[PDB]
Amino acid sequence: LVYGKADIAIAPLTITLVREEVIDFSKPFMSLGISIMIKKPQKSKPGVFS
Amino acid sequence: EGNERYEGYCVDLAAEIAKHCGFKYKLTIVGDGKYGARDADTKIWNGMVGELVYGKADIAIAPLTITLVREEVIDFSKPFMSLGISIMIKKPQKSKPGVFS
Amino acid sequence: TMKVGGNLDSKGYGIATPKGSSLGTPVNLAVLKLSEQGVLDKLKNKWWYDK
Amino acid sequence: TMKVGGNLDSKGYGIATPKGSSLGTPVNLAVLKLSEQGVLDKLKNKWWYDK
Amino acid sequence: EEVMTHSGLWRTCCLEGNFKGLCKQIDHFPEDADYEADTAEYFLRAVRASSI
Ligand SMILES: *[C@@]1(Cl)=[C]C2=C([C]=C1S([N])(=O)=O)S(=O)(=O)[N][C]([C]1[C][C]3[C][C]1[C]=[C]3)[N]2
Ligand SMILES: NS(=O)(=O)c1cc2c(cc1Cl)N[C@H]([C@H]1C[C@H]3C=C[C@@H]1C3)NS2(=O)=O
Ligand SMILES: N[C@@H](CCC(=O)O)C(=O)O
Repeated sequence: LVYGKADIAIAPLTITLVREEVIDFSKPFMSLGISIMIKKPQKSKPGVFS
Repeated sequence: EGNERYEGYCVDLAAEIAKHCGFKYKLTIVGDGKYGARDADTKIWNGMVGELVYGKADIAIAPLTITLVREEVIDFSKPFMSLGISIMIKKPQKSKPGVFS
Repeated sequence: TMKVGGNLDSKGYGIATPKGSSLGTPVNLAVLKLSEQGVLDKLKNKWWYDK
Repeated sequence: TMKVGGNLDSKGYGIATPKGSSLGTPVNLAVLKLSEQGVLDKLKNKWWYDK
Repeated sequence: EEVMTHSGLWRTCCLEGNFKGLCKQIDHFPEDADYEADTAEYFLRAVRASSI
């Protein structure tokens, strides 16, 4: 964007201060937040003879 | 007087906006007590959008929702708090457990 | 009073100016410089959840 | 794999134009019309929940 | 406002109030958010509504 190679960005481009310095962001179209991902910790199943 | 008469989230955020931009600020109350829409016939914008169109204030700091028909006539910042339209009812009593509980 | 259900859409509040007011860009850069330091959530806590 | 906790903070995706582009106002008058007409929400649904 | 109530079946009365020896006839009544019509209540309520 900033060095003229592309006329517009439509992507998961996070609005930040350090980016609005050099490009103009529209009003956000989708909210989000940072979050942690891990392996699913064994959502278990009882036995028939539990 | 001044601004200390008013307390609230928008008063805190107005103080932060002032502290960043360096200007002083004076909190004032919209004269008609409305957020603002444009009339069907006279097309007059009422509310704070009216106040802004008629140059009453350089800035608006209130629960004013970013909306397209307002972006036609005024500019809004990035959202400082998000939301959605929702439903308010009077809650029922916590139910007593059923006779056959 | 009590909430039910989800929300019918999603929107937000924006600081508004008369069109072409010189404050528009430093206000936008302020709102970013605040949210990038958690100030907007800290203030939301102070007025919703700490009350 | 599974989530834990909530959000850590606020961030957002916006449509970004090079500074001063003539796209910058029609893009916003488009996005805000998509929000006020509910098109973004079925664009989210069609990818996160239908699929 | 409020009293030490002394409540019976077909009536309710009171003592040690701002006046004494005045008693109220018993009845039944809907409340806020209704929930008097709740069948598990309404069964009991329609029974309590009478000395049956
Ligand atoms: C936060 Cl912390 C920050 C922002 C929003 C919401 C929250 S929260 N988790 O509800 O308290 S917002 O309403 O989505 N508006 C955003 C803008 C800031 C910035 C531009 C937009 C997105 C980045 N901040
Ligand atoms: N449901 S969602 O996360 O995909 C989502 C979230 C948001 C949407 C639209 C959608 Cl579909 N629009 C709002 C913007 C629209 C206009 C009004 C507020 C901003 C400007 N931002 S938002 O509140 O962050
Ligand atoms: N969407 C992020 C990249 C992905 C991430 O950090 O989760 C950004 O615009 O920088």
